[PDB]
Amino acid sequence: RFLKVKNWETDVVLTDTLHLKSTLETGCTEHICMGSIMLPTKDQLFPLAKEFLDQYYSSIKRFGSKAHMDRLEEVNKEIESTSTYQLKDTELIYGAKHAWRNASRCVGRIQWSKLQVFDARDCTTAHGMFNYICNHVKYATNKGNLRSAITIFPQRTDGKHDFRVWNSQLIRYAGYKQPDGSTLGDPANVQFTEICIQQGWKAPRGRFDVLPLLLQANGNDPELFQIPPELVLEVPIRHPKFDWFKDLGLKWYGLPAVSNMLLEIGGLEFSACPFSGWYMGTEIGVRDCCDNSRYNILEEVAKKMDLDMRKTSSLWKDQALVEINIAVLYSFQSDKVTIVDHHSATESFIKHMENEYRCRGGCPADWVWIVPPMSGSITPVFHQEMLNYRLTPSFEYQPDPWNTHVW
Amino acid sequence: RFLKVKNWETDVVLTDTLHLKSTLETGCTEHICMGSIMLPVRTKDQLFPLAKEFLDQYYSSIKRFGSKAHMDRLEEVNKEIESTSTYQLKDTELIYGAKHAWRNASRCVGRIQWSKLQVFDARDCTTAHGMFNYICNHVKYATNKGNLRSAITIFPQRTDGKHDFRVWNSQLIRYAGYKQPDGSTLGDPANVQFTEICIQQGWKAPRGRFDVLPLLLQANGNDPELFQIPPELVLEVPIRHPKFDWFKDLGLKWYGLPAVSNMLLEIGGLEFSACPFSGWYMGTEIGVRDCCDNSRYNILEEVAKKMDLDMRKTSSLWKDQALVEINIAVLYSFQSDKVTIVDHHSATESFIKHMENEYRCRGGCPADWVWIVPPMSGSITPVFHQEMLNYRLTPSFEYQPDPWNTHVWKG
Ligand code: HEM
Ligand code: HEM
Ligand SMILES: Cc1cc(N)nc(COc2cccc(OCCCN)c2)c1
Ligand SMILES: Cc1cc(N)nc(COc2cccc(OCCCN)c2)c1
Ligand SMILES: C[C@H](O)[C@H](O)[C@H]1CNc2nc(N)[nH]c(=O)c2N1
Ligand SMILES: C[C@H](O)[C@H](O)[C@H]1CNc2nc(N)[nH]c(=O)c2N1
Ligand SMILES: [Zn+2]
Repeated sequence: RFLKVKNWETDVVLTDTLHLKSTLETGCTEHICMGSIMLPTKDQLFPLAKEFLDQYYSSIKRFGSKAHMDRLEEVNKEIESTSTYQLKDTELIYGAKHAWRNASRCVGRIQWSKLQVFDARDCTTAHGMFNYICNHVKYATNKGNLRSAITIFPQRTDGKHDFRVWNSQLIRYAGYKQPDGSTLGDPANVQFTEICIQQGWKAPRGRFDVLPLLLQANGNDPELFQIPPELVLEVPIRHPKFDWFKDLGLKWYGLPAVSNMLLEIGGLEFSACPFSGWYMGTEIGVRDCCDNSRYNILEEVAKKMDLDMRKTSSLWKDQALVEINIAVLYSFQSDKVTIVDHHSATESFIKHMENEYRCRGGCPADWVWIVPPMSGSITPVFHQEMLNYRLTPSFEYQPDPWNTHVW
Repeated sequence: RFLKVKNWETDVVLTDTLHLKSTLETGCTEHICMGSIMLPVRTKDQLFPLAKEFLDQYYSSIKRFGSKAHMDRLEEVNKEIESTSTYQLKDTELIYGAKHAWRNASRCVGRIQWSKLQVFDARDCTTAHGMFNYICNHVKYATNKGNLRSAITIFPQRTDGKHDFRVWNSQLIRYAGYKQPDGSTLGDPANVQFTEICIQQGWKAPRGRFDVLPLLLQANGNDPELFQIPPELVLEVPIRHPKFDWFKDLGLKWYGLPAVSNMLLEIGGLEFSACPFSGWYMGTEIGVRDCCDNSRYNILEEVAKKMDLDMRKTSSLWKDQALVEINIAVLYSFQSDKVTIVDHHSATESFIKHMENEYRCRGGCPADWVWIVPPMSGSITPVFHQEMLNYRLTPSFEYQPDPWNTHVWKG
């Protein structure tokens, strides 16, 4: 019932009790582990509310108090009458920060308690959504000194009036099929780009076209808005020793902002909850730049470096990968845009894990996602056993809207 | 039931049905995933079902399921169990069993090779001296002057758990580690505890940085005995770099033969507690883990120093740069000495082709992502983007307690 995790580099053993509070399921059974799979009424709602409020009143050291009982009563009354309830500001803020705290795939959680929460529950139209989002972008960007933020649109009602941001991240590059057979821009975004074109977007058809936002209010048809170009901070990618690197013409955006997830707090579902922090370098340099299905630049870099590309065993891919990653970090640092390297981020996460075990009795973590996509075992997280389980409040995946929406 | 896995780079989707034959537990439940946890005397009552499951698999593999030969063998084994409480495998069954334990090893990236395994049947062995001779022969055969051949040697099975055959070494070839009074370590820090046992048992330690450890061998539940492997049988590779001439002066070398000796082979309910097996290295096992783990030879600093990298901040990626150079050196050295080695790109590419073949012909391939993905350059190998299913099939290799923790000393 009480589970141990061991770090194999330091011999440190921690005991997890927090997992006994887990509510959602993992995908795994006693016969099969699905650890590497990417995507595995009134009656239900009051239990979920009580569970949340119980944890909230516990957190402010007021469990079993008058105010605790009074709120449980109030929310009970409200669900009985209206079939839903509204969070107090304090509850919403606590809930958002805890969804981040519980995000088992996030290495950056040492930061969880410093999250600026923008309450957009008063929003009613797509134009309002656009206004809130520009404000979030500008606040979070802060001229390169990035601050973590989330903007929370109105909660699901009957599911026919959902707020959604159709974009997967607030800031991303277009992707286009070429008559050439190849792909121009970001190949991950071809489908969404086509939907944008279909909804009317005049596509520039370049390599780094920032996508417009496709916003849906109150379950209405989504509408198009261009983020003011002056609010989208981008960084030209250059290398501190290779003068030719800049001639590749690469750049990336400074603000990582996930917009397609669902925030569940005390049974309530917030289907539009864009959130942002700052990048870990490998996200851009390993994944964005080097994935086969992404910008896929390894061959070009290796050629300019004049590496022996004859045989895999010269490790030319590995050498080119490291240099691309050096260039990403150097370019962000030179332009003074917050970025963390994988060594510093994983060291921080180990400290955070130790804090959470000491202070909460555990930390759900998904090793498959926490370990960086390069140089795994020279980071301390590689040697750290982790237990993965689902706690609420939480961020969840949800179906892409174009499959769900009735026009 | 059907389970689908997706490759996120190629969009290829595979369907697993083989998981339906899984038996042993994973450690996970619907409430917790234990996928990154490293370590998650029978009754005749349990034994016959296990024997029968095995013999049914074996007889199906030779296209004789339900034949007279299959039935007679079931009968013969059943009678042996009720009369002697155990049974003996035929040579053919032992070979099939050992190959399949490798085929079923979900943490092994090298499984494309599973059908090419030389099986040495050491079930007639009775003494520690006998064990030493068997292991020397295995080492010489497998080494084959650098043209490495996979092999396993199988000592007598467990009887009552009081007469176990065991190789106390975790691997047949490993370097000693010595803790100094000032707290520093000479040699391999992973092997300090075991080195101390060897010394205690009477080994004369040369006390250098690369001393090949003696074998400590237990036959039939007796106290283990020390033996030195003839040095001429121990193939080693000096590590040098193709461009950096100062690399050789680090004084590094590694042995060519990776040979695991501390695992337990289960076939048809029988337990082979001494079953050393060997293949050839993937470069990262030496260049990433052995050379660069903080708790191993830990050479990253010295290498980056000699490369004159900016070491004042981690964000220069000096560790990553030195890491690649060290791995280049290991592959270069082995290749130059004509000692079999595979790089992590080649190995993972071959693993994906193997995995796809297994899905098509066998209905699945249990694989542990956490172990399959190499410890450097993860996402530029094809396994990183491959969804995998992890489950336990028998025959299998299993961990077992270290024998120094369980052995009853005779004196
Ligand atoms: C402050 C700096 C932050 C860093 C350095 C960071 C780091 C990361 C990284 C590297 C990942 C894996 C991303 C990938 O490989 O695609 C991740 C996942 C995630 N992070 Fe963060 N994070 C940060 C802030 C945040 C914030 C502010 C939130 C929410 C309030 C958050 C919630 C998540 C979630 C839910 C995931 C998993 C999402 C998914 O499954 O796709 N993180 N984080
Ligand atoms: C032929 C060349 C082979 C290569 C390149 C290879 C590759 C690997 C690698 C890289 C690992 C992970 C090692 C680690 O991180 O400690 C591994 C694990 C393993 N392989 Fe192999 N393998 C080979 C042959 C074999 C053979 C011959 C067997 C047994 C017959 C085998 C069974 C295993 C098992 C059971 C594990 C899990 C080990 C453990 O849990 O400690 N492999 N393989
Ligand atoms: C807030 C934040 C900061 C940061 N440095 N990185 C991230 C990236 O997190 C995500 C969020 C959503 C999706 C994602 O990619 C993989 C999921 C594809 N199905 C990755 C998010
Ligand atoms: C046969 C074989 C070939 C090859 N290339 N690599 C292996 C390594 O497998 C092992 C065996 C024993 C232990 C291990 O990892 C844990 C380290 C504890 N000594 C990993 C085995
Ligand atoms: C199949 C596998 O689950 C998939 O490639 C995962 C592996 N680990 C990851 N880790 C992070 N941080 N981000 C990812 O997108 C992935 N992809
Ligand atoms: C804690 C974690 O399970 C542990 O460090 C694992 C991770 N992946 C590994 N992968 C391989 N091949 N070998 C290992 O020893 C490990 N160690
Ligand atoms: Zn699992």
